[PDB]
Amino acid sequence: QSATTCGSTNYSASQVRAAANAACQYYQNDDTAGSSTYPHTYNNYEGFDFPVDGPYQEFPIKSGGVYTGGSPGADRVVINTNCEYAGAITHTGASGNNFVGCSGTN
Repeated sequence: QSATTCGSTNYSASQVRAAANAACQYYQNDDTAGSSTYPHTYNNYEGFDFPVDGPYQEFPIKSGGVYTGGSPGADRVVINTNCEYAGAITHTGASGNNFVGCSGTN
């Protein structure tokens, strides 16, 4: 969580940290802030994984602040099941449904 640029959509170390500290407070055991599915365990599949442990979960970001639910939501920050930032991925530079890594994430 140190200034991630998701292709074109820039996110301050403040924004990554805000969304993650939020995702953290919500996914642990305090509130069910709207959401159809997010946050929820980023279970199985290849393509992407983070050098940590998990089980990690998704939290889709926005270029304004923490969780709004505007749609689309290509840009998504992903955390660990405590309070640690896993990485930041986005559909920005991807093939529609696919994903790519933001600045720092690889």
